[PDB]
Amino acid sequence: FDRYYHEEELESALREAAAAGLARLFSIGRSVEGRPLWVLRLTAGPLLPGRPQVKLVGNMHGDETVSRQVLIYLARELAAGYRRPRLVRLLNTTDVYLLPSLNPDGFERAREGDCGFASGRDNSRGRDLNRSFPDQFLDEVPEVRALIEWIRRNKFVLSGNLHGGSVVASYPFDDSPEHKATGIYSKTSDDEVFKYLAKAYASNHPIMKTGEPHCPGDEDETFKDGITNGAHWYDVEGGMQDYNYVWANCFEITLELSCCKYPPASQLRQEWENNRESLITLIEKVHIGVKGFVENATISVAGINHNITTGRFGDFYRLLVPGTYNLTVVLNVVVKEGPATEVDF
Amino acid sequence: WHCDSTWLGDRVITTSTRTWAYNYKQISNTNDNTYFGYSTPWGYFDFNRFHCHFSPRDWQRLINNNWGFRPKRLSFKLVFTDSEYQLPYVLGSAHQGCLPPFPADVFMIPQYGYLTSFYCLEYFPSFQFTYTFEDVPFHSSYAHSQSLDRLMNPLIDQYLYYLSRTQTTTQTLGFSQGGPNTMANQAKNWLPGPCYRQQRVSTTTGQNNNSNFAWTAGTKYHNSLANPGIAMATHKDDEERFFPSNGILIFGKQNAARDNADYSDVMLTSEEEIKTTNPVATEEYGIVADNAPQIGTVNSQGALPGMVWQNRDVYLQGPIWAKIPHTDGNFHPSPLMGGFGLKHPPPQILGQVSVEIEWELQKENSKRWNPEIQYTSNYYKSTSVDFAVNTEGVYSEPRPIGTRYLTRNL
Amino acid sequence: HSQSLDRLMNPLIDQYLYYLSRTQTTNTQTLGFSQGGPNTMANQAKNWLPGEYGIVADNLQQQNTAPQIGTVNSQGALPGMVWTDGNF
Amino acid sequence: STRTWALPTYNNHLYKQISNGTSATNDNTYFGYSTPWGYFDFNRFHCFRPKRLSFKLFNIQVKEVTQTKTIANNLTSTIQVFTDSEYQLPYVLGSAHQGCLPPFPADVFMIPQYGYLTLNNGSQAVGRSSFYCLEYFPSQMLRTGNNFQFTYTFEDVPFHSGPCYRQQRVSTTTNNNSNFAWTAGTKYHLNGRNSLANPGIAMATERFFPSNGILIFGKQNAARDNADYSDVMLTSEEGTVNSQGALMVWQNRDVYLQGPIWAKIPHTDGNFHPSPLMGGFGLKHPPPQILIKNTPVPADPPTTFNQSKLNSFITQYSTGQVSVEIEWVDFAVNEGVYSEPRPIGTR
Amino acid sequence: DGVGSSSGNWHCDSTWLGDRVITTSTRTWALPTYNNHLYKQISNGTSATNDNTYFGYSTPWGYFDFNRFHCHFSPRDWQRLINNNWGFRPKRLSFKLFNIQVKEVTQNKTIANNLTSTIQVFTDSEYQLPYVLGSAHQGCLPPFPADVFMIPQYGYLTLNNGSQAVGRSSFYCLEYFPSQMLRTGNNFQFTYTFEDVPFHSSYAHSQSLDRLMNPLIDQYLYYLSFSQGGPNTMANQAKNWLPGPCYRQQRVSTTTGQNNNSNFAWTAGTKYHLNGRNSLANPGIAMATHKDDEERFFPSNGILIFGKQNAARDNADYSDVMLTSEEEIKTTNPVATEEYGIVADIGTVNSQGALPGMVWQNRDVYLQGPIWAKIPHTDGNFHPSPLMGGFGLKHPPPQILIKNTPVPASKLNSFITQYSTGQVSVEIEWELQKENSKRWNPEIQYTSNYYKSTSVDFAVNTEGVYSEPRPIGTRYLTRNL
Amino acid sequence: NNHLYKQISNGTSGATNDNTYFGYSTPWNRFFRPDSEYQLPYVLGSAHQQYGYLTLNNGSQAVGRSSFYCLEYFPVPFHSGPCYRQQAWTAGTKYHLNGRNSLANPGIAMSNGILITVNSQGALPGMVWQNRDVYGPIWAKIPHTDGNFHPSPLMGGFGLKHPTFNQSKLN
Amino acid sequence: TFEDVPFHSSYAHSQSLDRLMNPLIDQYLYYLSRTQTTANTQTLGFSQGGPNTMANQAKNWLPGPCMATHKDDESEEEIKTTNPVATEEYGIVADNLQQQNTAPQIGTVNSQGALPGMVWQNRDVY
Repeated sequence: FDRYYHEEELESALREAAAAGLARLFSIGRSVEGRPLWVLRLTAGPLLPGRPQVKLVGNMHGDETVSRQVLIYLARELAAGYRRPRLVRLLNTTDVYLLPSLNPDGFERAREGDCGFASGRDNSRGRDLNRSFPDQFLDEVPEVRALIEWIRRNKFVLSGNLHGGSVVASYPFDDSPEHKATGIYSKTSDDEVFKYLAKAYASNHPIMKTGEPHCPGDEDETFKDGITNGAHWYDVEGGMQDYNYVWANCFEITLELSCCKYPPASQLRQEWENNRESLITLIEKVHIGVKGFVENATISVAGINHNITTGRFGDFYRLLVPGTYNLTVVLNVVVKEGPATEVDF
Repeated sequence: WHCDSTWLGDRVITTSTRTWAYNYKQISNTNDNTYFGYSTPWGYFDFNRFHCHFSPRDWQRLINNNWGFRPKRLSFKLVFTDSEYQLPYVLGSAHQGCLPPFPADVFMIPQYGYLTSFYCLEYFPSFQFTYTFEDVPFHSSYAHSQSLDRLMNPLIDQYLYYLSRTQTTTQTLGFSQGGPNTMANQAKNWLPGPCYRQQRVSTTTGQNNNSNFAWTAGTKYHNSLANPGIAMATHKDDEERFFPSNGILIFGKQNAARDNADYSDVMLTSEEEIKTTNPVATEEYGIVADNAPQIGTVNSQGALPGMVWQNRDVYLQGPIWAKIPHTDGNFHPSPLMGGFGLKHPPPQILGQVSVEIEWELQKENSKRWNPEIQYTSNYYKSTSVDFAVNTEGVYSEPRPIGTRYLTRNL
Repeated sequence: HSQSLDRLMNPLIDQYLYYLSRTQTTNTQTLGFSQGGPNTMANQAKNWLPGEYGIVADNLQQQNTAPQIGTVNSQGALPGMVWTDGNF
Repeated sequence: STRTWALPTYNNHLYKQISNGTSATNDNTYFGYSTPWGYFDFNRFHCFRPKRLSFKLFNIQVKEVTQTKTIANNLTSTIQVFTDSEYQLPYVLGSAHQGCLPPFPADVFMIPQYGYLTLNNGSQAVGRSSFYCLEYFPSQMLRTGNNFQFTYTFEDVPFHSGPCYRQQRVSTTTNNNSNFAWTAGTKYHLNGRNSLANPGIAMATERFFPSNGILIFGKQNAARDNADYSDVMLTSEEGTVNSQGALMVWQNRDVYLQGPIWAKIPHTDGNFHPSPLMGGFGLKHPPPQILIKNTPVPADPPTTFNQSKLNSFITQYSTGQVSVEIEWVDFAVNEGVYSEPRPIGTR
Repeated sequence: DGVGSSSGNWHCDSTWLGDRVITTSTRTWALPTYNNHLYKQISNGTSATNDNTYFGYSTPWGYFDFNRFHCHFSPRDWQRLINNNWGFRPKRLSFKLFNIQVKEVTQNKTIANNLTSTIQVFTDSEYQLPYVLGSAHQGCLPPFPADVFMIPQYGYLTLNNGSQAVGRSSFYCLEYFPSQMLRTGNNFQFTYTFEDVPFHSSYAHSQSLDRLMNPLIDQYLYYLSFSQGGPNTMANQAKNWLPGPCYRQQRVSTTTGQNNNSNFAWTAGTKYHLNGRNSLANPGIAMATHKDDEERFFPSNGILIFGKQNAARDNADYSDVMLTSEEEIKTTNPVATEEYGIVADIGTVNSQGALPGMVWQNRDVYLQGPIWAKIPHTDGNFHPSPLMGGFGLKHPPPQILIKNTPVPASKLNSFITQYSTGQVSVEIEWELQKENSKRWNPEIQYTSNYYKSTSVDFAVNTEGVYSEPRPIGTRYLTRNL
Repeated sequence: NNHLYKQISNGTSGATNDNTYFGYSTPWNRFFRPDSEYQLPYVLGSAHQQYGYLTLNNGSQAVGRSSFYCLEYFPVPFHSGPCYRQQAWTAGTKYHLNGRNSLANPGIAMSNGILITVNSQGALPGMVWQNRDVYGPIWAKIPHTDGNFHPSPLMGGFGLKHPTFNQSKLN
Repeated sequence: TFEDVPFHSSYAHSQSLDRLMNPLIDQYLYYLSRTQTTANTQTLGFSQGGPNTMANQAKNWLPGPCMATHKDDESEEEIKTTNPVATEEYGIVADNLQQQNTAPQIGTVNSQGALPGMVWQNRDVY
């Protein structure tokens, strides 16, 4: 390791990860400077039935670069594991989309060892990619528009944003109706599932198992169980996780890995050790809730005001915490810890 | 229409021209908010804010290279002015209706009213006039390079002993000479300024108490809040998230609500530059004895001999002067909001209006080797330029520009 | 004196300075700021202090300790107050 | 008064940043610079109101030390002397430091080293921290035949002849059986840092004395620290309101033959009765501090050019006579050591 | 005068009188004996590449050189200068050499005063000697007044054919000049008056060259689109001026991962050819270091790269050097990395000479950078401003040559080992350009970092070593085109 | 602008990077030889048919060096060779400045070269040339730069170095 | 009477334009000495121009526009100190913009116009 991947080195790393294992490398668009947004599909091309889509988007902010490296390493490790059980099953039952960098321009503009505590956080136009999404409360951000089109073109059910500047797992509704900076806890219809996903990701991390991050700037942000709500943490107008929850049916969680946004490459291996398990767990947490088939049909659960839509082949993946739920189709079901309960319509 | 500024040596002539455009009613009204007074049908001209005469570039050019400044005279061109100071002085109360910071803005004249003595304003002889400021001390537009407790030589011991031990390591009496390693115990010549302890409120709203203590826990005097009270440091080192509950000047961002303004909609002024002499507002002045020995934490400390304190900083948006009340006696007649306490302030003047003020500057002669701290605009690109009109045409002040940027020795 | 020390401002024009008006919502923590005006004239910013004298803070409040207050029964000279080798 | 002074090379002709952090206590943390300059201090009375002063610096000899050890005359060596008449340097006088002129004229004293303190955040420095290069001042150079002179006229100040900040009583006849010297001491708070209020405001002090509210002098041959009561010299100043501000008449602290003469009133927006708390005359423009330094005389530089600054100098020290003239058996040698038996007050 | 009387005082401060700033600085200097009082023919030939071949003479004389801005301006003085003035230029300097003392060293190492020894000091007021000043060499007066500095040895180069000399090669014996001889009690002094030189631009333009138009009124002239140049089609508008001349430089990224994996520092570097001897165009013509949002990139050899305190002479890492950025001249000067423009045949022009209507800014001066350079006495020259920045002077301050007089212990070659030391005081008066800007918003001013740091910037560390952490530029105020 | 100063910015959001601008529109030279202090941007001489000015920009954004000017804050040789070879926009002769290809219209006097092998050769000793004819702008302001070569306006002409109360504002 | 002619220079320079520096003192100005760590990888090394690396030193001036008849050992031979040789290139410039893959391409300047800091001599008379 001990090396960052730059222009045409990210593409080369993804190509060698594909060769290590299966993998399809493509681009969902281009950045402001025309730098392609590389996406690696592990399973462009047709959408296979029965495969719950998982997309892992990192490096939203250019200075946040642990995400890029851990995404590359995760793709390589998944390819090697499939080539060599757990990873084989994960790649056989789950379609995993790996997007190492949504802001390659900012990553190039980022500097060595700044750590966060001008910097490349925004794209080439100075617009934050995390502040350029529609919120329930373009043409200047081609990466954001490209990702919006990519989400609209697919049916992602679980997703993970990897960030920097903190060590925490934030779940959706990063903004609030009153738009107060902190304090206000914005609860979603699927808040329990988001909490379960954030807890599952944070438990495996050797740092987020304790809510306190031990890094400059806060020194006292003792997150409960290593997870937090975005609005409860700090308000973000037009975030992407809230968009993915509202305008899409995806369950998208932000994951701040380290408080040093751009660590020296020597730390990368260590950071990999801090995430290798966690990322995999997150992906293998998409097999929860219920799964089944019914064709652009609305699927709803009683007691929750959030309705999902079946995919092109009628496949729906309703992520849920274990329990008994009343499923409804518009055009008692038991959930247990483990594989999704199969219900047909 | 002059609206110019000329820098000639130690003088600066700041003139500003603005375009300007009611009802006697017996007005009256918790027991602490009751009032009685009269609403006159007169409008009054107010220019008691620094931005009414100084542009942001002028303010930078003033605070970056001058240790002090004070007004000398003003010419006002346009109705009467109370030159003999008969009417109640409503200026200096940090009220609105002042000349707009942006010369292109058209403002309306605020209505004049007073509180109680009935004053009929048509009982006065009712355009241009000139006023000359009385000799007022220079505003300390500087920070102190040294703290009050670090004015000694860090290499030489003191010849004065301090009682360092009272018990053998039985009880005894031991004395030691104050030195570099025991600076806290060295004999000193001066004490920090007076303290009127205030409640600490964190900008991180999570750390604050889950109660509405904005008024109940306030630092009111007998019940009106001591806002901002005596000049004290806003916070100590690495505590910029804290501020006294009502011990700082808080300005309004553009389009900020009159009430229920969120923390993002207001601009807090930090008086930390005076922490070298003034005790932190949210912390105690010190510890005195009470009687096993007993120690009492003194919170409100009055004036003591040897005390030295800095006044509250003035700001581009802050008030310029305030009338010293015609009382029998006073202690350090300086406005608590900051500015120049004038026994005979500019008379309140009860189309276009031009006001020019001559300010005498104190050119700094500092032999400090390293570069100073100057006020600068962020080089990084922004959606809109700071201190400039936006797309809609609304001129806004993004931050409250302080005044103490150069440094000085105590 | 025909007018009081805390009532020498305009009773028609509100101030441009903000004061901390509320900290708890109407209940969680918040930070509300209001402009002192004709109605809330006790909270208006003043330039001078009187020559119990007043109420001061007695501790550092936090999310666990309520801020208690101290009644000042003897107040010495302070800047802005209006009413041998040295004398006052 | 004329005294013989010796001045060595300080910091080896270097400006050394000095600092102490907690990694000690926060109350003792400091940041500053130690300069190669010494300074002339005559702020003690043994070195009414002052009117003026004349200051002379003559009979200067600069001597080389060669290592056996031999000391030889250096006729061409100079010394740099300047007074900060504009008070642009941190005024370290008035803190009652050692190194002043000896009370006995026959005694030869070493010039105290001049260092200053500045703003700090623990052991680290803040942006407001200032660095003063004393070579950045116009300073007169003196050889063996040159002499320095300057006259300073004192500003008007009241002749040297109430509020309380209660102290903790201590009995000379040894008091509680605990170490209450600092925990129970009357302190004040500044920037989250507790500083001992020594000696505090002028208040009355026979066995009783305030814990830190009096000036304590040192007997001849007294320990630097942990000195016994027999080795020190106590000065006598002969709803419960424990601290009272201005409301009221009072008297200033008495000045002593061993005590300071004057102190600099800090350049501040306001001050209440700016009389120094250790006694003396508070001066807005005090006698400027005289800074003196042996001019660095380098040893032989290399034959080939080297960009790095010279770090090898000949060992030099300058002695001379300093005369200060201010217009306004007990106390005798024993072994020939001058001793001051009891502190003398002017009241 | 005399052995035991000081020959001068330590004058080192700055005085600001309106539009004038007089900066005087005194330093302690130590001049050794160079070459054992011998003139040595030095040379490098191919048998070393042909580009590095030289022929010249090394003289026993040292030379005083105060051609760096930090020799006279303190960092606070520099901040005063660049935060308040649109321009500055030297007016006159006074140079003094005093408290001279010559010491002889004897080895058995004992150093003793030699009262009767003299030193020879002279100034080439007629510029008859080769001018080695302005070449940005070490040996300047230290930025810190407390630093005692070595006097650099004086040598010169002449025409060469490889390591050999030619008929036109000139040998300059510095003893042939009338030099004032000084004992311990003597002092040297002279006054030089700077010739009329344009003010240095201590400002960065508020307007780019292509954005001088009214963004609301369409042009009355047409361009072959036909259309009138307007706000939306702002790049097609007819314009009065062209950017400055260009000489394309290779782009290098400070983020080393983005650079090519080759040792292109020399082969790909921008060079000029002279007498078959390729030389590096360092720092080349004044061009913008990088365009917008490209601060990581820099021209390969088109910038001034200063050295941090205690930095290696060779193979110094990027952390040990401070890169100057000429991004303040993006408004008029073309970017040093990419091409000047496109012509038709189309073809991109990488090097563009002077064209009518072209306007450009000179290279910025820095606190550690050179102050002046001597314009070569040539028939033709174009915009004679030094390429490292500063002031191009036909008659620069004369170089002061100082040498210990040999004391003997065929020609005599046994001399007693001597070295002199003393004080050098240089005082330069600069005429300031007061700024009269009706700009409303505040601009960029040079300020020190507020946040706490281990040591103060532009101050000594714990070990007593004065360091300059960053290269302070000069263009912080703004002036519209 | 209804007595208002309006910020005007045009980024790449249709328009390309070469057409981006930032400036302010304030509410406030056509045919031998022929704000007094020149403290405002001199939009004259750009051959226009309301006063508004431009400043430094990075796309639609404005860098900190951008200057905002409030206008209420106010009280040559006789007119009679170098080559920059000419040829609509892709093949047109342009010059590069801060990553922005600006059309070289009308360029130096000799596609976009009129008012409506060596291709580019700079100044050489002994070279003689004539300025563009006038028809057309009388003059233009020479930008205040340290250096300029033949500071004659390429568009033609003469190069002159000095050619109940409410707090809310009423609207 | 003749006008103010520029006083034709009937001399020959004794110093070349690229050898105007002191051959004994290093330059305080650094230059990019190398970019590849001598498997080789990428770095950024800087070196000070000195007596040995003379061609890499920083210099204030440039040779005249692209003139000397010939270089050494091959008539305007007297002006080769300042003017470039008439029968070769003016200098070496950057042709492309490098990347990870795009090795830097190089351009030979044959005709160079006037540049700032450029000095030159005039042809001799006979």
